[PDB]
Amino acid sequence: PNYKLTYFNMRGRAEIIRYIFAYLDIQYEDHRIEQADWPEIKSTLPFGKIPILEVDGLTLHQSLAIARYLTKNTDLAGNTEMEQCHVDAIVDTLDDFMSCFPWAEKKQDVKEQMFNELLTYNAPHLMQDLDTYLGGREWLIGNSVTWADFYWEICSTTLLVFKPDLLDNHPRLVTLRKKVQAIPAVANWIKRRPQTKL
Amino acid sequence: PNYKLTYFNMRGRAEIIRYIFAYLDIQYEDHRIEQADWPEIKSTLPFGKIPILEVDGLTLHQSLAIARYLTKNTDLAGNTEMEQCHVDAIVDTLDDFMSCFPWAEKKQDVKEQMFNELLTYNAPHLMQDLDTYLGGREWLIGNSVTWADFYWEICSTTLLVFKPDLLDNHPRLVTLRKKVQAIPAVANWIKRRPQTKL
Ligand SMILES: N[C@@H](CCC(=O)N[C@@H](CS)C(=O)NCC(=O)O)C(=O)O
Ligand SMILES: N[C@@H](CCC(=O)N[C@@H](CS)C(=O)NCC(=O)O)C(=O)O
Ligand SMILES: c1ccc(-c2cc(-c3cc[nH]n3)on2)cc1
Ligand SMILES: c1ccc(-c2cc(-c3cc[nH]n3)on2)cc1
Repeated sequence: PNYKLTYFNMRGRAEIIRYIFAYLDIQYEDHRIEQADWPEIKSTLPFGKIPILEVDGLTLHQSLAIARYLTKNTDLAGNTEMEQCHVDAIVDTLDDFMSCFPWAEKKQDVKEQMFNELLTYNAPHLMQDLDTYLGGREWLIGNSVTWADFYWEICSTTLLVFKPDLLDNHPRLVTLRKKVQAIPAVANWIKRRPQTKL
Repeated sequence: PNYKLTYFNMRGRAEIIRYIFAYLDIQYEDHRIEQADWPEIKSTLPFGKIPILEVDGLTLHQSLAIARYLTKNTDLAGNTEMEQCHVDAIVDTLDDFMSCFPWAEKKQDVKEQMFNELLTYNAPHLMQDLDTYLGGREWLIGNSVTWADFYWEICSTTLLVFKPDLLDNHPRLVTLRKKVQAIPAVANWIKRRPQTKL
């Protein structure tokens, strides 16, 4: 099929889809929009949010819903029904935290204060829960890479921009990130992608 | 398998799971806890949050991850991969909205004001989006019921507690609520479930 991903010039919520496309060696158009053109585009969308993915003229929305669509019946999904459940739960746990940030807040002082709070007060507990959960496994779920591992590397990348010391007490989580980054198709993408703060 | 669902005595985030069990005619234990027992149970949970589902002694977390797990390989999931993407996207859209509400706000005036704001601006906006997305079609996705329709009925039921006229201008969304409620397994459940505000 012919793929067109539309999002802002950011890793943000589209990056998961971009890692999946890279790892699965699928070609697509990486369409990035400027903020000023967002109002026009937004007004033409059923739910007025991005990312969206067009597949042969059919518009799909919701970043995680798209990621599950693309990973279904590939080695990136869980190896069993229950593993699939753990993949989705780790993703959801990560998403629940990232969703707390007021990404679109216009008042800068209120925005950074909110960011500071979540990063200082909430992030360290997620890291603990994640670390303990990882236990002695090589990957978050089962015996091989899943898109939950990709989501972890993506989310932590952004958390580290704001809070570089986040993983100082979590070498096992630092190792997980490196393992994802060392995957040749993901490594190539990380190397090739437009460098953005977020 | 033996299934044990644990959550508060409330519809809340466990309800979608309860609807699915009912529809699929899968027997389970509906374990409802009290406040006083929360700290002890919480400490035992990897991510310290409920609902949790124990399957043959194996713990699963994240309500939507669980819901998707239970609907796997059934007509409730969406019949084809692409329709599954849409079921997932609608669920996510609804969950994104419900998450805006300060459910745990202890200052009654702030809670009243935020709810009213959300129900004055954001809710009417979403309802218009969902209404045009549903169109004159029977169900949200495809031509048979999915857990996205269940989730709409569930989410709207809780919103109707705070804005009883929320759907007065959306007869098509009321009709969808009625179609869901009237599914025999669902009608049965609604009648015998414990009565709670939320
Ligand atoms: N849960 C949704 C969130 C989508 C979302 O809120 N996207 C933001 C950008 S990351 C957006 O469209 N913001 C512009 C706006 O809300 O008008 C998803 O994962 O796709
Ligand atoms: N997104 C998660 C939310 C889990 C969650 O926040 N659970 C709440 C109850 S609705 C909870 O355990 N809060 C009390 C606490 O964290 O101590 C899900 O759908 O399962
Ligand atoms: C999960 C992963 C990433 C993100 C995210 C959202 C944004 C953003 C910035 C301006 N607008 N939106 O940046 N990162 C949100 C959830
Ligand atoms: C979807 C459906 C329902 C809910 C929800 C969460 C709550 C709640 C009340 C006190 N604490 N939490 O009530 N309803 C959230 C998302």
